[PDB]
Amino acid sequence: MKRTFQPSVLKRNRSHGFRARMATKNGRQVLARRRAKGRARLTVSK
Amino acid sequence: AVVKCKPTSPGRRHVVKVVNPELHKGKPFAPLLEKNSKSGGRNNNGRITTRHIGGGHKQAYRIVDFKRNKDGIPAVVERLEYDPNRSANIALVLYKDGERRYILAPKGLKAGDQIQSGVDAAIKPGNTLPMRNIPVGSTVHNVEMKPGKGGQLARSAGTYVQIVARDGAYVTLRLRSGEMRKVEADCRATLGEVGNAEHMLRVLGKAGAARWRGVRPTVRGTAMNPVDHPHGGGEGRNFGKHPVTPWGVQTKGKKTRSNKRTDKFIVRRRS
RNA sequence: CGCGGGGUGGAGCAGCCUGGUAGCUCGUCGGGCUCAUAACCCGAAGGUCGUCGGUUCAAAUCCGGCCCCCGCAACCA
RNA sequence: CUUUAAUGUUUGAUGUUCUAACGUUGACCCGUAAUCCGGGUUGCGGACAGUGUCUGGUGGGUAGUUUGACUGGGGCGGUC
RNA sequence: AAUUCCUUGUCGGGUAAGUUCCGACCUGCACGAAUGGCGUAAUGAUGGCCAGGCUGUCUCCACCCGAGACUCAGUGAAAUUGAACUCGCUGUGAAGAUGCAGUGUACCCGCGGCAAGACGGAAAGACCCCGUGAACCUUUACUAUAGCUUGACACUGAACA
RNA sequence: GCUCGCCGGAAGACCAAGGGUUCCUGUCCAACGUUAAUCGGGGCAGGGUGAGUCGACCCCUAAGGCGAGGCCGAAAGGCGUAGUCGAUGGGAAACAGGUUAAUAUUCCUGUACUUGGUGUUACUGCGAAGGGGGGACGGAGAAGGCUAUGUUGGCCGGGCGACGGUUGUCCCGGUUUAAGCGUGUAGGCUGGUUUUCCAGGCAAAUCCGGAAAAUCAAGGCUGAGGCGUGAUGACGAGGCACUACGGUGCUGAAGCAACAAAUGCCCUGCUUCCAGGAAAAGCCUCUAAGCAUCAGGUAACAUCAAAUCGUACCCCAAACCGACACAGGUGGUCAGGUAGAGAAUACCAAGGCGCUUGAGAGAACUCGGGUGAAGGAACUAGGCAAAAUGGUGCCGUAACUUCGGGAGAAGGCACGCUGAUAUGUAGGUGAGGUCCCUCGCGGAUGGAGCUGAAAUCAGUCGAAGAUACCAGCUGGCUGCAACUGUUUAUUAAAAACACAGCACUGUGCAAACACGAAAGUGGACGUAUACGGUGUGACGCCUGCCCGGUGCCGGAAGGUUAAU
RNA sequence: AGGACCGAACCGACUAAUGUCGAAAAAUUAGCGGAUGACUUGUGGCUGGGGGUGAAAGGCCAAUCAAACCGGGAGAUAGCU
RNA sequence: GCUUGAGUCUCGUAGAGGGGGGUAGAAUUCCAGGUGUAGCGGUGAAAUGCGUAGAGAUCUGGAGGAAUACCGGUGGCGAAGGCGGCCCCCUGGACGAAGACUGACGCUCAGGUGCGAAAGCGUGGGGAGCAAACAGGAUUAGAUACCCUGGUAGUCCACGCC
Repeated sequence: MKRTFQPSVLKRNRSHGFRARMATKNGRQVLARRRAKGRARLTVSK
Repeated sequence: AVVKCKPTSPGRRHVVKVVNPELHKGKPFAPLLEKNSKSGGRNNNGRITTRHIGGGHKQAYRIVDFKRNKDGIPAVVERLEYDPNRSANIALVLYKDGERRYILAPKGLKAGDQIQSGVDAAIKPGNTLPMRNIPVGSTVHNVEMKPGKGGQLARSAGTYVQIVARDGAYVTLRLRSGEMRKVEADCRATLGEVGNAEHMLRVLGKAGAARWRGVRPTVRGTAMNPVDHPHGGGEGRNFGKHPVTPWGVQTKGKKTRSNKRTDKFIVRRRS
């Protein structure tokens, strides 16, 4: 069974990256809430 | 030509391939070829705008000159090439001043003959000139719609448009559907119909013969579900409806000619 | 069990709905036409209105019971 | 009052012609090495087309809902 | 007959025996000609029927070989559970009783077994019905609506006939 | 440590992906491991990743994304031009041995190579966002010639062997060698060169292209392997020497021939068919704008520079993904001995393991298997499951048919080993010798050696000779669907769907239609022999009657009829 | 040449059995079907919730689908338990 | 070997002989516009159909398809079937004239092969008129016949089949 999560570093950052979020207004709405909870891990990055 | 393949296998016993032993088996001209990526129904928005299109084989785009603007230059035909993007074959042509260009090949066009454009050319299938210097009743093709565009009508295999009459700056044409259309007389045409007339006789045979071609399987509405198609429904092939398209507009009898800006050019509708 | 429809000259069918008077075709009897039959033309008779009661001035007719016949329903587990 | 004849006038329904509005997913040149676009000559149509507003018709493509109850279980029939 | 309710209709063939199968008869409840009809070689992890070959599937199981089951040592769960000094029968009863009544019987307590019961355990029944519940879908249910289409007004003007 | 057993086209050795110190070492055993544990991927401490040639970054580009202006849209935002990113693509350059507790085409030893800066010298015209060439390509099939690699032989070293033989047709072990450079083969491709002119390539061109001529018959280009060299070098069986008894130092013979042979290489070839098979840049080359005693270009030589980042270990699994040290899934390369068609399979080499609960009993019963008298589907919903058939060559093969098939139909015969034909044949390869030559990696000629089917006859062992693994059940009737193909991932794989074909109808291109408030795209850089919709669904014989109800289309006169 | 045949790797999942608090939240075992094509597969993108996709089952869209998940309307409403 | 067999060569004649490619007018149907009015069409009689939305009729223009009045004749050609408006190109056969030439090359012919009207069939176009099937209206005892109003396949063409 090919479990529903075949890992890929490159694809992760092309769809969940930091700068990937800074693209649209909706993305900046994400980090708004992320910093709202004072979460140390803003987004999956390196 | 027409050659029935021997019934050696299920899927081959109905294949009739067109044999045209005049096509150059060599490699097509490099400078006259550029790429044309596939999209298969997808568009700007990425939706499947048009169904049953995709997959298929890879094919490089050919530059066919419809304008043929060069005047007073004889053209020695080089060879007949095969064309994926068009049902009509293309003839590699060499001008007198040494330029290689492609043209849609008429009926009697062999490897090496001559053609010429402008209003100095007489009547030989392949000659190009405005229809205000043409004999009334000539069989032509690659006729254009606007003075200088290049060509829009009569381009497929075995297609020919018969010039009915000529009144001033308007030529009474007869398109292939038989729909009389008055086009501006300042439009360039090409004598002689397109050959390759055995194209109709070609019968694929295999479903794969359509798959590598570029088509995609069409599913009937009588099998689908009401949520996906207006026909569907029922446990046992029920119909009871007026056959309509996947988008509600009625078919099998529904005229959709609403142009208004070109109504003046249609003498009689196609019949 | 329940719903709807029908039963009218010898046969096949109108008429009923909006109650008093019954029609068409065929068929039968009789005549003519022909050597003769059929066909055709002409003339006429023939209907307990399935069955009984009730209501009404009056019942094929309106209603109900009964009999026969036709179609539908005779179900979901 | 009816039938009517000419003129002045008043809007309206068509026909054809015309070019400035406008359309131009025609050609050419330039911005510009750029099949986008904008503009300038020219060509082709033409007061249409297309669009805004109001309105008749169509419309299960789509949306929101309705689709009675009693009933020797409900349904059917029947009934209120 | 993928269709025939009645019906396993009737005749003939295959079996000693045939509600199936095969070929015909037409009384087709309710086949039928692109919501295609009748045939059709080949193909088919397709359906039904039959024969040969070969076998434990069967008459009826018998034995042997390995891993568990079993014993010892180490580690060590789970479903479930009001409380139990937790017997059979006859009757009674929210109507099929281990517990009430009557009577009979039975030393206390383990392990391996087997599953008739404890209407055993698991899923606040999927069946039926209800709620002036929801959700999708249908159309000649009601009212609206995108789209399409019609005419007028405006962008939109000059002329004569 | 000694035996046994297991995988071995993997349960092996390494990379990409993806984890992130799990790698190595010492120490410790509470917690972690379904058991103990001085063991360990557990805790604690220390060490380890060394690059101009590997990869990435970088030069360039596709699908596609963002997108100066701009078009459009309540706003957000959407789209798109020039550009700019984005590889799974293309583009410069290193191989061998040794060395560590762990890393090495990275360090060391030896031997080569690439791209630029700068300087000097001898010469010469150079020169873009522009042109041309090149880059640059499909599938399948067949074939020649080699290599990886392996066996045998020769030679070299050792032994002659605890039970009968073994100094000989005996046994075991080794017999390894690259990048580059030079010559430039098998084989493949293309006719070279010189002169003139030109509406052609946005401009221009000496580059390309076309069109006329002359001379001669070759030249040029591409190209595995071999042969030399690289190397009187390294490695090297086995000894010689010290043992912390793990290993280290030193020394060291042979190192060739032949045959067989890849899916690797030539091949990014050739033939053939069709469904007709990226782009750009590096490179090469030509000019414009211009600069010219220059700057620069070409060639040689010297020197300098080649940065940044990853580099440990696992990588078909106890380290990724499945909550677990989980019988699952994971792309790619190399891939030997024997039989065998084969990467199947059985047994083995290299290499890596015995799967982290065992000791007894051998009960019923349960799971995986073997065998079974007589009979043979009598079982049952049903021949479900097992059983049996199963290879190659040859003999031979029906109804029907679209004349391809059906078909490997069905049904049978011979298969071991040895000898003889023949001190192992046909066939294949091919040294030496001989001759010639436009002289080399040449061609005829010649045939040793080596390798090696199969057929025929005879003899002989056994019940059985495709003796194991492996390896079709077949025939007859017939429904349905043509067929290969597709689907309910996780109860339905079929007659359901798709299918080429046929039919109707829509559409004259700013086409219909679809997405989208719009712009703009798809359709299609296609255009009626085209495209969209629907229905049926190979082929063959055919496809009747109805225009009432409903829908569509045509004609609009009249009645009715909103806005104004 | 072939949507050709037999048959590994490979892809899929028809039959039977084991398993069902399993070794595993669909696998193993012994047989199967395709296996040069309508093929399989890696890397990298595009299409998105009344929308996407679909050789069309109302199957698939992170083990969940006749309408995904998450937050907020919302302590929605419940004549019912 | 010689010719009275047959065949060939030199010159002309008539001809719907065949194939391919163009061309013309009359006539019919269809469409649009102008003039114009209640019938038109049809038969043995009648009716369906067509028409007051204005047909038919008449005139003008245009697009189509097939067949070719008169000449035309028991005339001509060809093996037969069959073939006729005109023209061009390619081309077969028969006949007559006066001679020459080869020297029996002749005749027929199971099997075999080829041609072959119409109807019919397939693939692809064309579609005016005519008209199976079918439909309506009459006639009729019945009329799925004869009559009339329409009308698909076919009839035409290129390539094959029978």
